[PDB]
Amino acid sequence: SQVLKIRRPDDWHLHLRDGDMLKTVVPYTSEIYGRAIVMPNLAPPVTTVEAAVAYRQRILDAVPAGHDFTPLMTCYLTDSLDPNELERGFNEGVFTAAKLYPANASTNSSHGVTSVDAIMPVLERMEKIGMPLLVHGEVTHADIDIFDREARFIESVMEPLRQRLTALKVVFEHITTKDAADYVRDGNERLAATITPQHLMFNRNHMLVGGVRPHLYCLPILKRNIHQQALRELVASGFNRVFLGTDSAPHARHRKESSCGCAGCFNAPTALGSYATVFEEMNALQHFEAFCSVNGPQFYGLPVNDTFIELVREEQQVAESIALTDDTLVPFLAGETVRWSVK
Amino acid sequence: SQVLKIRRPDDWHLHLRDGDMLKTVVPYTSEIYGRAIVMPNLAPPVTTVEAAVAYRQRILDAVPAGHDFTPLMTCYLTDSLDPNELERGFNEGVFTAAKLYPANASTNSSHGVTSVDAIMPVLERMEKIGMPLLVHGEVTHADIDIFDREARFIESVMEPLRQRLTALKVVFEHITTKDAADYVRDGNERLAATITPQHLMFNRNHMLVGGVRPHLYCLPILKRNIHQQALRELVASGFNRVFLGTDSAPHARHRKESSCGCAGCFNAPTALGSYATVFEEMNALQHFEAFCSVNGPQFYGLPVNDTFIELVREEQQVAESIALTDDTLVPFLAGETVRWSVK
Ligand SMILES: O=C(O)c1[nH]c(=O)[nH]c(=O)c1F
Ligand SMILES: O=C(O)c1[nH]c(=O)[nH]c(=O)c1F
Ligand SMILES: [Zn+2]
Ligand SMILES: [Zn+2]
Ligand SMILES: [Zn+2]
Ligand SMILES: [Zn+2]
Repeated sequence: SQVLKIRRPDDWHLHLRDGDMLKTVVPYTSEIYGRAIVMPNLAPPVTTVEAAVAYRQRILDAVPAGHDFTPLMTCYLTDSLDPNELERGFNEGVFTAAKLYPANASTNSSHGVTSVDAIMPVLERMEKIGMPLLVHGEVTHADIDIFDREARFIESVMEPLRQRLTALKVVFEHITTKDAADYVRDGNERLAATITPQHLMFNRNHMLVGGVRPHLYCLPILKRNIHQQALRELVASGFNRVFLGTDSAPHARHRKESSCGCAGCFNAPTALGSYATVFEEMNALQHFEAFCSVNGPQFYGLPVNDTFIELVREEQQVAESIALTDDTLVPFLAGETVRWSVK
Repeated sequence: SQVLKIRRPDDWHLHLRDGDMLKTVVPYTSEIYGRAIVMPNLAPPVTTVEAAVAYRQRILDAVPAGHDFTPLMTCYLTDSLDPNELERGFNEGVFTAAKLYPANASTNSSHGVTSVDAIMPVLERMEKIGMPLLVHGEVTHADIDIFDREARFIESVMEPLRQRLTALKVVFEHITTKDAADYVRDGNERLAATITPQHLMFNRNHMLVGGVRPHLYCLPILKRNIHQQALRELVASGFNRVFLGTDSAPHARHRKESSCGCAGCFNAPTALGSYATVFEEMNALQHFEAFCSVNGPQFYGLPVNDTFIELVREEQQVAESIALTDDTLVPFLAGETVRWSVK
């Protein structure tokens, strides 16, 4: 059966949580990936260098002996955030990028953004020092339909921003529409994107047809088929400014399977093999390593990993659940068979 | 505060299940409604007069003393179903209508329909004897997107059927699109429809924005806002061939809140007040009684109820759950406040 040797990949979009879950989930990433963009959306969020330095250490405490893993920390953008604070953390090599979560006028200034025009100063600073901006591209006005929120973000926020700040390096994170696929495809060298395994593998029918399936519920939300196909074609194309970001967003089973299930997929354990399946299905394994291992590093301006991992096309059963201190974690594709696996 | 006196209403679309749940759920309907269309989608489904007569009796056993309730039984249409069997049950007054669930070529002939062209004989018989056809209007081919399935059904099944059988009386059950709203609005006297409280009250954003909410997950699936508004306008219009059908589809909480939650809303307990809210919100309480109490009877060709119930605009808390032999039932709008209630 078939062996596939690639560079040690990176995860350029990851939530590792905190506390007893941070311990549970880090091994699934640190065992396979060399570096990962850790998100700042904790409670409270990571908006200072002290919080970031501290959190980074907590991650390192969770890393198994022998694992060579490096968490690349990011900063949660808020209205109250001081440009000097972000500038300092970037200079000291604490922050790699800053993350912009959807704007909302009601949002408390300590916990997020009211509008993009409000945080212009820090965005202008990010431009000067050449710091990458990571973007959750969704407009969250109540009137806007959930399946339109990514598309709307491009018109009314993204394009105007990138025109205003021509020199800003922007990662359009976890794109899920043909709209975004095109936007990035036709954009310049300062615009890139990450794509999750679930957004390539499935569409909204998988989440809803024959029952509601909360473990495929995340954001941005699985769109219809024509959008799915767009993403698979973009990565298969060989376009060199898409790269691996899992958006591994683990929630306890009781939280996912409730009257109001949380958004997020714990895919870290199965993502790499899952990607490797989609690239094989698209007859595009020649562009696989690049997507994993090169394109992200090349965009962020970091050295590429110097070690290699192997994948094997031996079919493997995914775990039904992972034990947590309380409750469990249902992984992405739990109990399912996968075509590819790490040796 | 405000009192609203109307005729004793009917529910022209209802699932009452069987066994220990049938006992749990009948009181919620029998206490308020005079008559109700009970669906045949049991396991095994109701496809004989013996099964129907028997099931009818089981329902009557579940009805509290003093409640004047009459279950109007229906037949599940299958390929193997004998026209003479349906003709006999209709003549004997066992069957009121026959229900057509979505076609599917793989479906076992004892449990459903492969295609509409296959069951033409029984449909032609239904036409002759003037028996109403009830329709779940969705095409269930895998390729078709879930939010397009009702719209597709109109083009490729409904219109061709109604042209083929010009004299057939068809209830387009629980319509959920502007497409269906228009179709029925502009149709003839032999075409009517039911509409649920959830399809008037909410749209898909309510189910998905800020978490996945399985207790609003049913079929047909909540569409986007422009479809919601269409339904509210149609009922508010005063159009006299829409009428109350709850599609009360109760599932145990552990079944709704799982890795694969079932489709259905247990709305029977809160539906009437919920409808009364939407008609008030649409400034259309003059057409409320009709929708509840007259239009259905008028379409089915039955006498209208001769007793009256009162509603009051005293705000009332909905139960968080109802106790089942095992597990519980989370009702529609559980723990919520409602504006209208029965006295
Ligand atoms: O971390 C999460 O809970 C999470 N899950 C998501 O599916 N999307 C997000 O944008 C996010 F922040
Ligand atoms: O009875 C059910 O489970 C059910 N629930 C639904 O939401 N739609 C149906 O068509 C149906 F048969
Ligand atoms: Zn995100
Ligand atoms: Zn994320
Ligand atoms: Zn139905
Ligand atoms: Zn039904």
